[PDB]
Amino acid sequence: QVQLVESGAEAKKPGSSVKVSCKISGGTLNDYPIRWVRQAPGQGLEWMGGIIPILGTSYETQKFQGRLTLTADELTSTVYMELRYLTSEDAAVYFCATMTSPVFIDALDVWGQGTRVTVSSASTKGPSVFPLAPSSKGTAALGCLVKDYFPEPVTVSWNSGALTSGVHTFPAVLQSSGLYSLSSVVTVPSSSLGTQTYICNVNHKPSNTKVDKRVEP
Amino acid sequence: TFKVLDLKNYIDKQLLPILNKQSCSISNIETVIEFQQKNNRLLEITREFSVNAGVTTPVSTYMLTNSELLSLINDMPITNDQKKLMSNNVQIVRQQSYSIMCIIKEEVLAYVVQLPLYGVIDTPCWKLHTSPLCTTNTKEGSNICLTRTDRGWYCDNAGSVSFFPQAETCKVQSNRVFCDTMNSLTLPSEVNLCNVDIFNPKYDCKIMTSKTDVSSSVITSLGAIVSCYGKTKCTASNKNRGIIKTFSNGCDYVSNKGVDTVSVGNTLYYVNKQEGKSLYVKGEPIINFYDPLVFPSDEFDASISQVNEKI
Amino acid sequence: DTVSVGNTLYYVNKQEGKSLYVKGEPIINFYDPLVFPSDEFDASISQVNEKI
Amino acid sequence: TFKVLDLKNYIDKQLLPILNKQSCSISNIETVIEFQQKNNRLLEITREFSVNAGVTTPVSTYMLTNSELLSLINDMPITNDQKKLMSNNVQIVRQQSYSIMCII
Amino acid sequence: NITEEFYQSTCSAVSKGYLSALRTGWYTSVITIELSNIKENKCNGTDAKVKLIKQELDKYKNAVTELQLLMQSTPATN
Amino acid sequence: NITEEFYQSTCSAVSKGYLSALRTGWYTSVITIELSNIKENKCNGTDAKVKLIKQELDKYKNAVTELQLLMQSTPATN
Amino acid sequence: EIVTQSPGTLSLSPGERATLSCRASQNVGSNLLAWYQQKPGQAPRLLIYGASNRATGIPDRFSGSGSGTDFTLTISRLEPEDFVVYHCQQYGSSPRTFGQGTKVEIRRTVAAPSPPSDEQLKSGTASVVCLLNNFYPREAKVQWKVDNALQSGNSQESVTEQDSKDSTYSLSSTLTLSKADYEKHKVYACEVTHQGLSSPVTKSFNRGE
Repeated sequence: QVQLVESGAEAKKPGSSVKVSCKISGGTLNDYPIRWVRQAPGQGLEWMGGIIPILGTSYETQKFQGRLTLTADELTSTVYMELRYLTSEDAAVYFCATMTSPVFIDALDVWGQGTRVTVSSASTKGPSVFPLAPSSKGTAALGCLVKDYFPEPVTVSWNSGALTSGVHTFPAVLQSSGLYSLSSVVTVPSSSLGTQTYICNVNHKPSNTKVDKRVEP
Repeated sequence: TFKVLDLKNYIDKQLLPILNKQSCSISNIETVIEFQQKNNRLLEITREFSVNAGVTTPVSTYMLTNSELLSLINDMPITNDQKKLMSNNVQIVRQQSYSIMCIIKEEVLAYVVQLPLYGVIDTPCWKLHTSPLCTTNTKEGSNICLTRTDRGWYCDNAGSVSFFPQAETCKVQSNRVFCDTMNSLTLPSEVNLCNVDIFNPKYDCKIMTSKTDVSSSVITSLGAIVSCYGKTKCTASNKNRGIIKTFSNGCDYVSNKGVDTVSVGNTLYYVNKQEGKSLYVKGEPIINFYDPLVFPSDEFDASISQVNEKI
Repeated sequence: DTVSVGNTLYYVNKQEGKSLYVKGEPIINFYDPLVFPSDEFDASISQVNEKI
Repeated sequence: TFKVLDLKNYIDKQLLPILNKQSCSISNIETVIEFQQKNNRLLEITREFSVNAGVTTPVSTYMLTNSELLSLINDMPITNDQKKLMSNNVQIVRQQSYSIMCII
Repeated sequence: NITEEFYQSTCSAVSKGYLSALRTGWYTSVITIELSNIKENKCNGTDAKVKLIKQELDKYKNAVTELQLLMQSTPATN
Repeated sequence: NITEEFYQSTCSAVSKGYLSALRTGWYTSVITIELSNIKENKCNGTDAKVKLIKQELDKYKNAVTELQLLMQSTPATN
Repeated sequence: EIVTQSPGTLSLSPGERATLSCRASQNVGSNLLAWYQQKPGQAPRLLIYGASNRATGIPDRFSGSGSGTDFTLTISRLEPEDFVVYHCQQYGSSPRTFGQGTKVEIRRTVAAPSPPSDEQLKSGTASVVCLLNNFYPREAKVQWKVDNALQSGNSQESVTEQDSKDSTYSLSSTLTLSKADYEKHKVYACEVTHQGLSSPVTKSFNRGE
């Protein structure tokens, strides 16, 4: 079964070069020309280019000529793309894809796992955490506000819990300052407001670090 | 559809970014050699079509390399049996193919490669060898002769027999026979009756008649037919023993086991050394049955019934 | 686009042009088979008529 | 028996001593051209047998050069009259010869 | 495998035991070479590498034009 | 252009509308290649470029001598 | 070459028939139109090629039709796993162009919805949240009120995805203002419209805890 395995997620500063890999399993590079496609978060797919190793040729769309370079390495059965002169509109998910039959022409049959590329404006930088206050008063919902993301959406668990107890995968949208910020809501019957302590976890930015916050009115 | 060579990409991408500020002198002897390698295939294709008026056969390796042809075979809409057969016999596939040059426009050079479709596979085939059958008289011109004219390849096909008279258009790979039906005649299965009984009434066997008694030999798959007439010296020879048989006048056969050479007059024939079993089927020569006085001796394209009618 | 005769399949030429069928009785009908010279390899109409 | 080309010696001796410590980059454009010259005869022989199903006639110069054919004629067990005749008419000798591919 | 029988009466022989592979049809495929439309051979270069590139490009141009001149004659075998 | 008529009586067909180009004569032209008479391949050079030049010059010499040996047999087709 | 999809979001109950349209600026050559299905956060899966031919292993509930400018992808009856995004691609001309995509979402009953901070103010800027929860019809949180006045450009909305076994959840609205504006006022009211409710909930935001 032909499949494509891509490289890990990358975060790069503007104006630099990013190089993404794609290794083919179950098939020869000469038997499977590789197409490079991308999509920005929320937007549709965008055809970038393609490489035909058996002809030793490559092509890119007009929007990517001069910035996109496609190369192949047959002994490691790998294809590399390299994008240069990065811009805020170049942070996206990048896919390498192929097809299993000549009838598809350009209907892409097999796809890579994808690679996330973040055109940054900073480096590893921690968040800020702030609780809520009594708002008005059936049940009651309280939250723990977070700010100033950067090193990719993050997860961290300490003193946390088991299944259910709500879901916490809130959006983490960006700001005009180039720094994301998400919210969170935990809801409970209002009576437990008078006796139960609300210690909420908060995402920390690098990967291995944490913030916890107790909410007391 | 195949794209076998992209000279547009190699000339516009690599090469031609030479900053021609009166110089253009951006070069590396590697890319000079590389361009020669890429451009040579186009030159060879142009050469071949120039001397063949745009149609070539067999399809050369410049027209279609082995890897491209094998890939083409793999994706053809045919049975896996047919794919296996074509892949194992690529050289025969090339020999039975045409390359026709279509068009050169819109930065595209296109030619069609017309590949064979083997719709009849693994049916039994047999080859018929015939030699003249004269009377054995020593004098010249005093003989009546007869010869079967149906020699060639025979193959079972759709309840009939496809007969290929010009056996030189059929290519044999071990036990397999590759033939073109455009060079074939369709005959009833009763044509095989001419091999068990030439006088059968269910099929009118094809013969020709003559009065010229000349000695010759026919090398068969597993032996040799010797037609010895007049005072010709016909012998069968071995490479380790020398002459081991001297043929008498008439038509005789010897198998390839123990025989490596047959000499008829001043002509020396090497017999095929293919492995197999041969069988001699004894019978009286049919030319003995014909009265020479009323024998039609210039029947070039005749039959058993037609000769009997004339008699 | 295709004519099949027995086990032989022929592709016809697709050249553009006009064709005309000229009806007539086959001349072989006029010949008596009993006195018909049936092994004339290189012959002519007059030669066959002379032999008849 | 003739050995007309030794690609084993040219690839193992010259070429292929490239110290492939991730580099393999031992090369001179001369030996690239020289390898192309040596390898071309094998390519032409393979081309000819591909289009002729392993049997060719006349024997081409790629299959047997003039010097090799003349040397072959000189050592054949034939009369000096026959050696002289074949040598003087090499082009006819080629036309009346077959090249059959046996084994690899 | 292969067996052969000789008939002395008719002076003929039949070799049986072969298997068929008969060409019954034709499959047509289109083979393409992508070409480059070039006109400007302008180069004030005397370097020998430049001269070699110019020669090989002229060969390419001559091949393309010769194929076009062939194309002004439609294909036909006879 | 091309028209065709089929005669059912004689089982024959005639295709008209073609234009002739008949070879009626022969014109003979002499094509020449100027050659160089070289004898001294003397060179005490081990440079690989020198060896390549020597190989290509030997090829040229072999071609010339082979053509001469062909010339000792006068042309004739049969 | 342009190929735009319709509609942006499709709301249908499970087991219903879904019809997605993909139109083109010009006729697509050889009807070379493909449909891909993409789940949240993974690679697209090819559904249809040639505008009518379904790929290997794809259930027959997915079908394609159309010609020229207009093409259609139909799901005969939606499975729970079918509520993902769908893209249309044209490959009858160069360059190959995709569509914006169409979201198919579970339709359900209408909704069930269940001041400033100190440290932040001490730290300067402040952000007031207007949060909601399990709700279906996609309209949550509309307007802010700073001392009975509306503002624009200083608030950001951010919604979640549909739930697994209730197909709901809600949006977060953060109003950002510097320290010079958080302490300048003492009320942060909010008006929500069509929450599957009666009146905007919990609009009391007295400055202080």
